[PDB]
Amino acid sequence: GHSLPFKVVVISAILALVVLTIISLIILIMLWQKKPRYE
Amino acid sequence: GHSLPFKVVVISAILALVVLTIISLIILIMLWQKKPRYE
Repeated sequence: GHSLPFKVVVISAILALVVLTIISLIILIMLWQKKPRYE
Repeated sequence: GHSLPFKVVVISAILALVVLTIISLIILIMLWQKKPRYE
């Protein structure tokens, strides 16, 4: 666009979005076996 | 990047890296104190 190509920007954004779900997944199951959940 | 502006990509990426660390910090302190804190 002005300096760096959108190529690196996109790949970086998408990936960062994926890891957020991964790191969150660990917490979900972790707490799932600690404090019971109410349905 | 053939539709939406490149701006949203950059902001989303940088923001994703910031929150990623925060997600990890919550687990660290959570396990550091084990039991929740009240009052």
